[PDB]
Amino acid sequence: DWKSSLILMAYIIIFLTGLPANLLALRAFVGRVRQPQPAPVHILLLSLTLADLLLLLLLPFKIIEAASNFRWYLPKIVCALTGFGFYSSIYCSTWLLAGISIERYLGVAFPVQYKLSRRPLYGVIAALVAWVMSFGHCTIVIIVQTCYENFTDEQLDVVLPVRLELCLVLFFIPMAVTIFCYWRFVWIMLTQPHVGAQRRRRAVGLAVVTLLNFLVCFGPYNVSHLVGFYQRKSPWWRSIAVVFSSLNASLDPLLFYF
Amino acid sequence: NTASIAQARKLVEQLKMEANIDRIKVSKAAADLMAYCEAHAKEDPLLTPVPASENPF
Amino acid sequence: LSAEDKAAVERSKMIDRNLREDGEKAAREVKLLLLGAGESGKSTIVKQMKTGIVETHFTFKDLHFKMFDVGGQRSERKKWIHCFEGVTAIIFCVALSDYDLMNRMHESMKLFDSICNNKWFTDTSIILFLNKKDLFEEKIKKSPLTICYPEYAGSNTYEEAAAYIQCQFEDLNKRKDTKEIYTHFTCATDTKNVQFVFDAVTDVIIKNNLKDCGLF
Amino acid sequence: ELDQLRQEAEQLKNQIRDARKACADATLSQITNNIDPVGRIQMRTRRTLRGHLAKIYAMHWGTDSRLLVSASQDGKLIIWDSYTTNKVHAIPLRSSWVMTCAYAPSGNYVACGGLDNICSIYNLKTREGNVRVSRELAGHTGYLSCCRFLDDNQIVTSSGDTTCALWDIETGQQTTTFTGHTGDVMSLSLAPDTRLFVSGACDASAKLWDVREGMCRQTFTGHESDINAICFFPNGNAFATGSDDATCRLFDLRADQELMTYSHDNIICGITSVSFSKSGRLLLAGYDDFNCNVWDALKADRAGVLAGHDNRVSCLGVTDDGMAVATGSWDSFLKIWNGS
Amino acid sequence: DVQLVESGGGLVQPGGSRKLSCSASGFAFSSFGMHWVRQAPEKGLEWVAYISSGSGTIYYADTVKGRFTISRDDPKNTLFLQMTSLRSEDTAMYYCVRSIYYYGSSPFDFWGQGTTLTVVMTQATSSVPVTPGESVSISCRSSKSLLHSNGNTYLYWFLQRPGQSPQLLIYRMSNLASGVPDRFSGSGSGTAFTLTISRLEAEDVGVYYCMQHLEYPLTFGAGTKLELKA
Repeated sequence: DWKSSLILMAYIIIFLTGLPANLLALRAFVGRVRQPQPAPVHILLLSLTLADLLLLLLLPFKIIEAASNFRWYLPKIVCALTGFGFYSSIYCSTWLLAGISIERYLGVAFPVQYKLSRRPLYGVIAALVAWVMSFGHCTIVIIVQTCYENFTDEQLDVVLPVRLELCLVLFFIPMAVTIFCYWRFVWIMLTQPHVGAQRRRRAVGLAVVTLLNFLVCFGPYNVSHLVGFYQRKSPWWRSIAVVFSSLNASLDPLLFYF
Repeated sequence: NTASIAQARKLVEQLKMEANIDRIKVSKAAADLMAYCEAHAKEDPLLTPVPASENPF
Repeated sequence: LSAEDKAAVERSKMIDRNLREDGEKAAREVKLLLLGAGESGKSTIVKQMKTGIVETHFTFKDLHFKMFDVGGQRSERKKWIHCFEGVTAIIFCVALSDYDLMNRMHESMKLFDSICNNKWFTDTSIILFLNKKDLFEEKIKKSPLTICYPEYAGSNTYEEAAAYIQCQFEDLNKRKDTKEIYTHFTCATDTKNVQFVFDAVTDVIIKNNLKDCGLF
Repeated sequence: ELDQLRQEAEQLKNQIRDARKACADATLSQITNNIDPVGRIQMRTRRTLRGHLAKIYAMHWGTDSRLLVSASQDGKLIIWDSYTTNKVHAIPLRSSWVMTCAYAPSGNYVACGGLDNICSIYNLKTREGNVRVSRELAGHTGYLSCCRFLDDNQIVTSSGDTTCALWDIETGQQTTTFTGHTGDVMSLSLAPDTRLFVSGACDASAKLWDVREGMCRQTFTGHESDINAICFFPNGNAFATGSDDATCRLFDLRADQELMTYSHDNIICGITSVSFSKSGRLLLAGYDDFNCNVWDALKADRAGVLAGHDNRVSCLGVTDDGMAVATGSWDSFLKIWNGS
Repeated sequence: DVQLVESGGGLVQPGGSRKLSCSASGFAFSSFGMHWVRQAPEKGLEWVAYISSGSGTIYYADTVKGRFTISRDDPKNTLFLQMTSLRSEDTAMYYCVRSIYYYGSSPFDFWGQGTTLTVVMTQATSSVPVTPGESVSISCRSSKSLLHSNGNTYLYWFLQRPGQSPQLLIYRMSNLASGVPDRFSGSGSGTAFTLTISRLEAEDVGVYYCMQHLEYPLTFGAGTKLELKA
C-alpha cells in the first residue's frame, strides 16, 4: 500500500547515507582515541558511532520487510535477535547523547575543575554504564516477548507495562538530564563576557539542533509506549516512529564529524 | 668611537684573507663532485634500492 | 624474540608509560608567556604572583601556572617565537610612565603589533598589563600627554588619558573577531592582578574544552 | 673618519666578485647534460616513532646506524632503536625548550641545547641505571641552535649570540671563539676530516671556519633570505645550504661560488633540513609544506617526494651508512624511509 | 660506588623458611633487573630467579619453581627472596646480580658478596695447568645454536677469583666488560665457543664460568680452574 511505499523510501535513505557517514566518522574517532590525551567526550562519541553502526548493520533486515509488504517470515530466534540489536542501538544512543550533553555542560559551567579532572577512564565507565543499561533493559523485554504481531491478551498484561517501564527510566531520565544540561549550556553562552560572535552562535545553534534531534527522533517511538498503557493496544504507528529514531542514526554522525 | 674604527679595520683585514686564497676552476670542481657520486653510486642504497634480504628495514 | 630482546621491549613500555604520565601532568598546567618591552615593570608583576629565560611557577585556586620571561633572550624574535605556539595566553606589560622617556611607548607598540598580528598567535588571548599607574597620575599633572601622541585632543586628566592609551593598544589587532585582548591597570600595592590572569585563562580553557566536543 | 676603510672594503669585495666570475666558466647543469637521469624514487615509512608529546625540533643519527636521538619541546630526550622501535633511554631535561640535539660519534654522550643558552652533555654509559648531565656549558648569550661533536671531549656550538664557540668538556671553557657573523648562526655541519665546519646565519651567508685556529676563510653569499639549514657534502669540498626562501644552494670550499640552485615555482615555503645522502647524489630537503622533496644534486631535478607528515618538518638526517633516512616533524612523529 | 650487600643467612633446619635481603646502594635499583644465582660448595653456579625492573615479569628455575618466592622494594632499594620448604640441595651461596639492557645486551656486570645458607652448555676439563706469562685458551660447547635471527650470540664469561664474588668479563662473546683488561677475548660460531687470553697475570687465577642468555633457563658451565704450575 501507500504506507509501505513511503516506509521503504525513508529506510533506504538512512542506509545509503548513514553508512558512508558513520564509517567515515568511525575512522576519525578511533584515531583520536589512539592519539595522546583522549578526552572523555571522544570515548562517548566513539561508542556513539559503534551504537549507531550496529543499528545500520541490522538495517538491511528491515528493508526486506518493507520491500514486499511484510514478507520474509523467519523464526522467533532471528526476529528477537534483530529486535534486540535494533532496540539496544536506539537506547544506547539515548544515554550516550546524554553523556555528551553532561560533558559539554561540565566544560563550560565548571571549566577549571573540568581541566585537571578528566580521565579516559571516566568516559569508559560512562560508556560501559550505557552499554550494560541498554543490553540489561533490552534482554528482559526480549525474553518477555511478517514481524511479531498482537500476542495473547493475557500475555499483553506484562508486555505493555515492561515497555513503558523501559521507556520511563531509560528515556525520560536521559531526556531530563539532556535538557537540564543543554538549557544551562545555552543559557551561559550568551552572557559570557568574552566569546567571539561567530563562535557563540555556532555553539548555541549546534546544541539546539542536538536537542531537537534527540526529541524529534527518539520521541515518537518511546511516546508510543506511554500510549500503549493508556489505550491497551499495540500502537499502529510504531513502523513510522522507529524510522524517526533511525534518522538519528544517520544524522548524528554529521553533527560531529563535519 | 674607536670601536667602530677597530670593527671596520677587522672587516677590511678579513676580506683581504678571503681574496688571498687560491681558487680553482668551476669545471675542475664540477668533475670532482661528479666523480665522487659516480664512484660511490653502486654503494648508495638511496640511489639503488637493495633487496629485502640485505635490507635491515 | 630472544631473552634480552623481550627485556628491552618491556623497558620501552615502562619508558612510554612514564612518558604518558608526565604528559598528563603537563596538560593540566597552564602556560603563560611574558612579553614586556624594555623592562616595562617585569619585576613588579612577577613578584606579585603567589642566565637566559626565567621560568616562574605559581598556583592559584588549585590551578598550576607556568610563566616564561623570554624578554632577556636578546636575539631574533621570529626564530624562537614559534616555540611558544599553543600557549594559553600572552601577558603583556607596558609601563605608563615611559611616554615621557623613537619613544618608549612606540617601541612597545611596535613589539605589540609584531605579536598581535603574528601567525603563531592568530588566536592566542593577550593580557595587557598597564602597570606603574601610580607615577602616571603624578606625571600627567606636570607633563602633557601630547608629547607621545601629537594627534591627542583630550585634556591633561587621567581617566581619559588612560583610556586613550588603552584604546591605542586595542586598535593594533587585525583579528579582533577571533582573538580577544584583556587590559588591566596594576599599581605597586595592587593584589588582584593574579585573579585577572585567572579570569582571562578561564575563557581560554572554555574555548579549548568544548573544542574537543566538536563544537568549533 | 672611517669612510676610507669602507672605500677599500668595497674594492676588496669587487675583487672577490671578479675572481668568482673569472673562475666560473661552465654551469654544473651544462656539464651534467649527458648523465642519465635517476628517474623516480619512492620511499616508504618502514618504521614510525611514537612517544613524543610535543613538536620535534631536532634529531641526530648515531655512528652505529641503529641508535637515534630525538629532541622535543616536552623536555624529554629519547634514544630510539631504529631497527626495533623500542626506546633505549628517556632523559629528562631541566629546560623544556630544545632547539638542537647531538650524538657523540663514540655514542657515550648526548648533547642538547635551546633557549636556556646552555649545552648540556649527558653521560649515556653510566655505571648506574640513570643518565646524568656531565657538563653544563655556559657562556653563550644567545639561544643555542646547533651543536655538533668533534670527539668525546671537543664539541662545537652555534648560538643566537652571532658567535660560534669550541667547548672543552673537562674544563667547561671556550677553547676558541668564532666571530664575524652579523646575524645569529642557526645551523652548522662538520666536515668529514673534522678540520673544517660551516656555519649558516640569519645574515644570508655561510662561513668556513677552522677548528685549530678559530678563523674564517671563506664567506658564501647568494641567498636572498636567512639561512636555516646547512650540511656538508660527503666529499668535504662542497656543502649545501637551506634558507627560508624556497631555494637550495650548493657551494664549494675551493671554487667559493654557487654552482646550481634547487628551487621550484610550486614551492614557496621554508627549508629546515638539507642533509645529504651517502654518495651525495641525492639531496633531501625538509620543507614547511609537510613535504620532504628529493633533489638531484647534479641536475636540480625532482626525483621523488617524501610525504606523510601532518605538520612542518623540522629535522631530517641520513644514517651513517646511507641505508635509511629518518624524518622528524612537528607532529611528534619520526618516520624512517627506505627504498624498494 | 656500586655496592650489593646480602643478609639473612645462617643455619636453617630442613623444611623451614628463610628470606634473603640483598641491600642495594649506589645505583638506580628501580631501573635494574635483579637475578638470584646460587653456588653449591665446591660446585658451579645455577640461576634461581629473576625479577624485572617493574616487577611485572618474573621467571623461576625448575628446581625452585613454586617453593621459592621473590619480591623487590624499589623505594627501599632492597631485594627479597623468601623460601618455603628448604631441601638438602638448597644449601649454597646466593648472589644477587643486577641486569640492565646495556649495549644491546643485559650484562651481569655486578655480583653481590653473597650469604651462607646451610641445611647442556658443557665445559672443558675443570683443571688446567697454567703459568704466568703464557697464553691459555678455554673452550666451550652448547647443546643448541645460541645464534639468533638478529645476528647476536648470547654468551657470557665470568671470573670467580678465590675468596671473591664472580665478575663478568665478556658479554655477547664479542664485547669486553667495563674495567677488564684488553687481554681477554671471545669467539664462537653459535655452538662451539672459545675464550683467548693474551698474557696471564697473578690475578687471573680462578674458575671461568660460561653462561647463556638465550632462554631463561640460563644454564651455567661446570667451570675451568687455572691453577699455577709448580
